[PDB]
This record gives sequence, C-alpha cells and structure tokens, in this order.
Amino acid sequence: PTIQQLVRKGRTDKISKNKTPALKGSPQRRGVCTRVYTTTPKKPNSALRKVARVRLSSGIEVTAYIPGVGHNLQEHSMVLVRGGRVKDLPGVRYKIVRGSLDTQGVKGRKQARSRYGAKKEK
Amino acid sequence: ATKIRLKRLGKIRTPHYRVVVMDSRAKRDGRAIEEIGQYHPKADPSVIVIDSERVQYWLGVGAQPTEAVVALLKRTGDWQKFTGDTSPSGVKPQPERPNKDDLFNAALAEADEAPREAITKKSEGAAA
Amino acid sequence: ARYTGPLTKKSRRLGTDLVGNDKSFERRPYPPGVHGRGRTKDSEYSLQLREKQKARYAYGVLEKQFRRYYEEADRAQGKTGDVLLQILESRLDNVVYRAGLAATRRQARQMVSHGHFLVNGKKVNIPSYRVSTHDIIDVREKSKDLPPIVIARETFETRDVPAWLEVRPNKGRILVHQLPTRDQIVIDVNEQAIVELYSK
Amino acid sequence: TMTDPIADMLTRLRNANQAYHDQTSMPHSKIKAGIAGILKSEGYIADYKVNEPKEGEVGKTLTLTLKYGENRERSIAGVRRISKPGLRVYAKSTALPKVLGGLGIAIISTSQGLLTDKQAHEKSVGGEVLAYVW
Amino acid sequence: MSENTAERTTRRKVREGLVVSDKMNKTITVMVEDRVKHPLYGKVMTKSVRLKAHDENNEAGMGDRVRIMETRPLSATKRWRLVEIIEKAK
Amino acid sequence: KVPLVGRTITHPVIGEKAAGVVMLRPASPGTGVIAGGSARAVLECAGVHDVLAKSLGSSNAINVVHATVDALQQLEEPEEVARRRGKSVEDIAPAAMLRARKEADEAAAAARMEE
RNA sequence: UGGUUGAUCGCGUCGGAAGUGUAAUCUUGGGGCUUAACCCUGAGCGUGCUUUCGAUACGGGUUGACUUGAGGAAGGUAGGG
RNA sequence: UAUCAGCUUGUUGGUGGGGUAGUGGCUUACCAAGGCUUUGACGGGUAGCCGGCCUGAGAGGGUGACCGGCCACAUUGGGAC
Ligand SMILES: [Mg+2]
Ligand SMILES: [Mg+2]
Ligand SMILES: [Mg+2]
Ligand SMILES: [Mg+2]
Ligand SMILES: [Mg+2]
Ligand SMILES: [Mg+2]
Ligand SMILES: [Mg+2]
Ligand SMILES: [Mg+2]
Ligand SMILES: [Mg+2]
Ligand SMILES: [Mg+2]
Ligand SMILES: [Mg+2]
Ligand SMILES: [Mg+2]
Repeated sequence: PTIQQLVRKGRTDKISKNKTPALKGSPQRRGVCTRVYTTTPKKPNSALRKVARVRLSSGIEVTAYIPGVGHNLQEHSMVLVRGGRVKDLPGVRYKIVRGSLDTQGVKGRKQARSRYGAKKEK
Repeated sequence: ATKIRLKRLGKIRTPHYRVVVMDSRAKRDGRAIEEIGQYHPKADPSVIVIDSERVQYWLGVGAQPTEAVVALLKRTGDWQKFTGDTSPSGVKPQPERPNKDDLFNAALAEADEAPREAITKKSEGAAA
Repeated sequence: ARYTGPLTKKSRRLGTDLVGNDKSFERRPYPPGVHGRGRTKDSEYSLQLREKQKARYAYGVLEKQFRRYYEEADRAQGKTGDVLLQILESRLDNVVYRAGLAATRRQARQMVSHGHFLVNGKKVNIPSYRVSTHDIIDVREKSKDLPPIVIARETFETRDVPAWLEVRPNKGRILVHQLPTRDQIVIDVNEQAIVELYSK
Repeated sequence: TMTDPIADMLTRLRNANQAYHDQTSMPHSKIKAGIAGILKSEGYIADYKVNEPKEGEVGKTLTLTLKYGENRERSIAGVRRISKPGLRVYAKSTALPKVLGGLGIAIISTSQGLLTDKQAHEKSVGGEVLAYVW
Repeated sequence: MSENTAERTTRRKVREGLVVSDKMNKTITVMVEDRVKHPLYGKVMTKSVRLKAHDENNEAGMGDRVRIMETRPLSATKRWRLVEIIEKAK
Repeated sequence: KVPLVGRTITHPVIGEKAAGVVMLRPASPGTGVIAGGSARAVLECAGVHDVLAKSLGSSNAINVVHATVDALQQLEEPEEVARRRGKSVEDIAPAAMLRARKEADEAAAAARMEE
C-alpha cells in the first residue's frame, strides 16, 4: 500500500489465538472430577485414553487427560489441572498433575519421576 | 522548611549518604532540589565532599541543616565561613594511599631474596 | 557446583586431552561407554558444543559462569574469542596452574579455595578471582611447605611458564607482567566455534 | 502525469545504462543539471551537456553520455531514489547514509547546494537525501 | 524612571491561523495548521486545531488569516486574543 | 573469486536466485559466520570468517545456496570500483576499510614468513 | 500528490548557542565489598521540547512569468456509441 | 470500537452583578444562537500515567512488580468545618 494508505489506515496484527481459556491466566487450576472415564483415540492410533470431566475452580468444566500407567482418582476427587494438549484426542487441552491433591504418582516409575509425581525410592 | 540533609544510598549494612537540599515534607530518599555533596562514613577517615559554593548559597538563602550536615560542614569549614564560630575546622584527613606499579617494579627487581627466601623454603622442605 | 567426577571420561568424549598425558587416554579415539567405536555424524551444533565443552571442562567452569564470561567478552572491544580466552586465563586458579605451582587446574582450585594463596597482600580463596595486570600472587606463609607445593618446586623446570607471568618458584610469587594475548594462550580449542555457538 | 522528475532522470539513466546506450536525454531542470554534474564529478557518467532547444524549440535538453569500461562493463552498478514525493527523507549531519558500505555515493541536497554525503559530512551539513547512486 | 526588572521577558504563545467562525459576539474560531512527521511512517502530515480567540469590536470575518496571542482564560473556551489581521480575504 | 577485505565481506549485498533471498553484511573481526546452514557452508568454503547472513524468502537449500552465490558474485572489489568510477581507491573507498585491508595483508605477511 | 522558471518569506528541512530532559536504571571510565552479584563515583545517554542566532538546495506559502502537460477554437474525419 | 452518527440548552458567546487566593458559565440576571463531529463528536469496552522492565540487529512489540515522580482513593454515597 502507499504511504498515504498506511497513514489513513495502518497495519493491524493478527489475533493471537489463546490455547487454554479455562485456566484464565493461571499456570494450573484446581478442580473436582465430575466424571472419570476412558475415550478411544482418533485415527490412526487406538487405545483407551484415560480422561476426566473436571469442574475447575474458574467455573468452567473441561476434559483433562490422566498421564501415566496407573490411576486412582474417581468421582469427586480434587485434582490440579495444568495446560497441555493431547494430539490424538479432539477436545482435550488440559492434563492432570500427578502427585498433587488427590491424584497420586505413578506407582512403578523410575525414570522421569518428577513429571509423574513419583517420590524417589531408597 | 528547606533542609540540607543526608539521603541514604548503597547496600544493606553499607550506607553512603548524599548531602542534598530538599524541603522537610519530602521523603528521605526522594527527589531533591539540589545535590551538594557525598558522605561515605563506612570508609576509613570518612569521605566528606561538600560543594562549598552551593552550600554557602543555600545557607545564605536560609536552608536549615540537620545535625549530621552541621557536623560535615564543621569538618569542611563551611560552618565557620557561614555563622562564624571558633571551631577546629578539621578538614578531612586523606584515607591513605596504596600503589601497584611501584610495588611491581620493586618486586620484579626484588629478585634476590625473592628466590633467596625461596631456596630458604627449599631448606624448609628439607626441614619439612 | 563443581565437577567432581572422572576427567578421563570427559577427555575421551571430547576427543582431546583435557589435562595431563601418558595415561588412560591410550583409549583416546573413542568416547566412553558401550557405544564408543561407532562412526559419528558430527553436526555443526555437535562441533560447536564440543569446542565449548572442551573449554569448560579444561578450565573447570560451569555453564552459567561460562555464559557470563561470554557476554563480558562480547561486550568488550576486540575479538570475542580472544577476550574470552583472556578472561579464562585471568582466572586465578588458571594463573597458579600456568605459573606451575600446581600439577593441574583441579589442584590449583583445591589450594586456592583452601586459601593457601595471597593476592598482592590480601588473602583470596576464590578460584574465579580475575587476576589483574601487575598483580603479585603469593603463597601463604603458613602454607609455603605444602606437599603439592614442594612437588611443583621439584618439577617446574620441565614445565613451561608463559611469557605474561614471572614466577619465583622457591619463593612462591607469581608476578603478572600483562594480561595474556591469544598468541600467548596455548591453542587447544576453537574460541571462534564457541562464539558462533553462543549466537544460535 | 509526471510526479517526480528526479525519479524520471534516475530511471532514464538506469534503463539506458542497462540497455547499453551511449547517451540519454531528458527535459532539463536545474536540480537535474546539478545531479548530472556531481555524477560526472564522481565518475559515474562520461559527461553531460545542456542543449538549447532546437527540435521542439520549447525548453532545454539535458543529455548524459555514459561510460563503459573494457569489455563493455557498466560504470553504474545501480541508482535509487530515496526522497520520494509521497514520502520525503531528510538526514542530519550525524545520520548521513552510507551507500554500498561507503563505495557508492548518496546524493544529498543541502542548504549549500547539492553535495555528496562525503562532502556533507566534511561540512557537517545535512539535508534531503535525493539518491543512492552506486 | 527606575522600574523593576523590565522586559518581563516571559513571552506568550503566538499562532497564525484562518478564521472559520465569526458568528458569535467578540469571538472568532481560528483554525491553526501545523506540519509534523508521522511517528511511524515519517510522512509530513498536516495537523489542524480549532482555537477560540477574543475579537473585541468583531473586526475579523470568515476566511481571514489572523494572528492570535495566548491569554488567561477569557471564557469557558476562549484562551486567545486577536492581535492583527494578516490577509483580509473577504 | 570472492573479494575479502581482510577475512570479511567487502560491502553489504542482497542476492536472489528464483526465490531464495540472502542478505550479507560485513562484520568486525571475531564476529564469525552468523549464517544459516547452507549459506554458512557457502561462506565457510569461500573463506569468509566474519559475516552476517540472513535468509529471506524460501528456505529451500538449493535456492538459498544460489542466492548466497549471486550475493557473493555481486560483491565489487574496491580496486575494480575505482576502475569503474575512473578514480582511485583513496578517493572512493572508506579509509577504515583500506586500513583494515593493510593490517590484514601485513598479518598475512607475518603468517607467510613464519610458515 | 504536482511541468519549467524569476523574486521573496524562512513554516518543513539543515547548522550553532542557551535552557531543560531529577535521582535510580542503562552504556562506559575509575573505586569499594576476599571475587562476583551488588554498591559508590565521573562521563555519556536522556533519541525530545522551548528560546535564540544563522543557511536557502529541496518541500510548502506569497507573487510574476513560460508552454511542453491539460483544456479550448478552426478545419479535416472514422464508426453495430 | 462505526455491527456507536449525530452530541450539547449554562450548552457556545456577550453585558451587569455576585463569588473566589485566583482567571473563568465558577455563579447569576438579561441578550444573542451558538459550540462539537466521518481528520470520528456522543456512546460502548478496557486501563491509573511515567522514569523504567522484558524482548529485539534495529525499527518495533509486550509491560507499568521492587525503586523514583505525578495522580486518584481511604466501609459506600454526599457534605462542609
Ligand atoms: Mg520474489
Ligand atoms: Mg514542483
Ligand atoms: Mg527559487
Ligand atoms: Mg550511575
Ligand atoms: Mg574491585
Ligand atoms: Mg537521568
Ligand atoms: Mg512555492
Ligand atoms: Mg470539430
Ligand atoms: Mg461576567
Ligand atoms: Mg482499574
Ligand atoms: Mg502503556
Ligand atoms: Mg511506587
């Protein structure tokens, strides 16, 4: 565009889409497990991915993935929910922080323990 | 009232004051009308630099010094030039003087007893 | 905050003798571990990172402090690699090593941190103390008869002292004629590669 | 209609130089004559001449004769207009532009007449950055 | 005779502009134009502002190029006074 | 041939073949080859040791290489600039650049004699 | 946004001077904490603004010319306008 | 922000009085019909502002913690002493 066109109407940037609206500017949010279940992944891929409908303290209810082999949380279990997308799962944009609040660390972890909330074993 | 006072600066347990001019109502470490000098008491024979012309002007215009600034002006002699009183006016002693180049040239040549007490420590390892 | 593990493993991984000679570095052509003899691709990052790690494990400096050295050299005027090597050589433990009062830089760090040394009259126990020009490093009078000190006094004649230092061996006195230049630091890394690495 | 006769001069020179023409011609103006003169003095053209009208009998004609070196080699590596009519560019005595790392010349119209950057910097005078001929 | 620090120095602000409204008593609205660079694209723009002056005797008309000097607040909006008329375009 | 004014580019250039635009600027000694992989390989083989190169346009390796190539070919060595303009290097080119060329040549002399 | 040109103004533009842009921060020179972080101190920066004195190439204002752009007259003239 | 186009009647100006530390529709009486706006008035949304901070080759982009300057507020609303 001409300089006069830029003067009359300047450049405008893009919108910069948000990824995790339910957190509302917080690194993680507390919630209650309104439902605990399993979902089939999209294709390709095939499994029984463990997820939970959680009512976060922001008043929004979202689906959160439960990582790691092992699971204890059930109905009305208080959880901490952080960001994180599961690519082969449409509509899952959050994960549950293992080792925090009611959810507990994966039992037999010995590598990458901190990411699954597993205390070091003597 | 306009005051000549000390504005604190520096670290914890290491104060350096700026002899500044500001009115009483202003906060201690705030905007000042004019900065007159500096005062480092933590250092040996405390450093006391006071701008004589400016401090004389402010005293003559009616700024009221705090007791600390009165002490500094007594030491710099300004408290005698203004409000003439019989005071020692102990212009600051200098905080002595070190040097590096002269010591390096002294030791480069020192040689002799350098390696000499050096073979004496050779005899020491013998003793060791 | 200090690497205490084996140094021959690091020398073998980096492919060069980090310190010493005539040792377990007879297994040099391959890094440590089970997978040592395989052929390597060596990307540019790989190469750069190797140069940076060589300098780091040679001088006993961790990553945060090495990075700080890098920004200081980059800000300074002149060649960035030259200034970085000059800083690393101006470190006090390296000064003791180069003067030859220590068998190795690790031993120099040990004695410096233990305080067996005086800098122009003042006791210093900081291995990272940057020695300035015309400085006088002195052995502590109490510790003029350390076993490592007497070993160095027996062996220094074989060791080569750089032109920017003067040493009164038996006296334990390291006079700093000037802060060293690239031609005076021994060429064993690629400071240019390190500088390029710190730009990606 | 014509909007920037200086840009017209620059593009005429660029097109003629690219097409290897020995001479180019255009209607004359004082600023065009000055730019041609400093181009000749800096060695980017062989010569220039202002001709009294005899074909159109209407106005003076400025003609630039260009120079090509051995084996038909361009003496002008490019010319660019800077201070456009749509957006004008003025440079201070300290912020004078450098062209081709200093090899080329920026033509700057200062209050003391047309002066190449080097000149301006020597006189510590800025002005309107007309061109970047290199 | 011996007056105090004379000159007063302190000079006031002066603006040259064009009268765009003369239909209120003892007041003329003057349009003052200034040329400034655009902050981002550097083009020289034309910034225009409407200034209300005080014209005692209503001596200026529409389209007249006038000179105004700033004053103390003379009304809710007037802060300038007519000092001369430069071109009487009429 | 590539004209190096003492281990660095003579003057800034911008080359483009097809869609591969590559910008080159000379840098102070010790700066290194601040360039992307393909352009950096081209410059390192050419022998430039202090250069700032940016890759605008497409990132295809072949086209970026050709753009770096013609960017280097656009380089115009100061003596041939003087020949082009019918003048002298002392009259056309920056004194700092010429000086740096002398110190580079003399340091080169040192290296050669030391051999 | 503006073809060629004379005169003039000096608003843009350019160059000095004075005032201002507190301090801290920041860049940098020295100094102190065993080094560093940090701290003190000198300078720069503070990319502007106001006042004032200059310059007049260009932009613009005022004013006067020129005809090549543009339009018109007269004559010629093509066409499923 | 135009998927807000009309806004204002002490409103805009004038004269006399009153008031105030002080100019002033600040207030009052009378007279006039103004004032603002597609160069975005009025309305909606969000927000204390800045020295600075982070990032960036720069231009910019984001931001307004500590520290420092100005402003606003002190249970909510109003009022004076
Ligand atoms: Mg293209
Ligand atoms: Mg014109
Ligand atoms: Mg003229
Ligand atoms: Mg400072
Ligand atoms: Mg120190
Ligand atoms: Mg400041
Ligand atoms: Mg004009
Ligand atoms: Mg006809
Ligand atoms: Mg009244
Ligand atoms: Mg708010
Ligand atoms: Mg802001
Ligand atoms: Mg605050």
